[PDB]
Amino acid sequence: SMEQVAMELRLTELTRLLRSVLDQLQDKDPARIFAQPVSLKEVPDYLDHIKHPMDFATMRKRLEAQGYKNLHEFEEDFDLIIDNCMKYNARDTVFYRAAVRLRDQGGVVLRQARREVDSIG
Repeated sequence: SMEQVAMELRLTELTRLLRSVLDQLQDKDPARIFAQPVSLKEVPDYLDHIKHPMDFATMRKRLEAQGYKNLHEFEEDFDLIIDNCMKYNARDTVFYRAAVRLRDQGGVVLRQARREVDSIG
């Protein structure tokens, strides 16, 4: 149908916008701490601690399959990155501190993204 196409164009354009959002958030992680999944070879107990691992490469795979239906779903995954790190790692660590800085800096990006998603519809 023509409606299904129109819907698919909306999703494509959301995906375009979320790709730019993802790039902007990942720039706030210049150390690449959140770039890839925590290695279960190197942290073998990880899934005992963290039930829903997340990282920027995993988000990008979902994004490129157009697997984010709305900004809320995308934000859920970004918050997992931060929140997982802040639980597994102690406050005095470079990992925790990187997550705080990513959260703080990402907030600004996500605030305007929400306005754009509502604005463009």
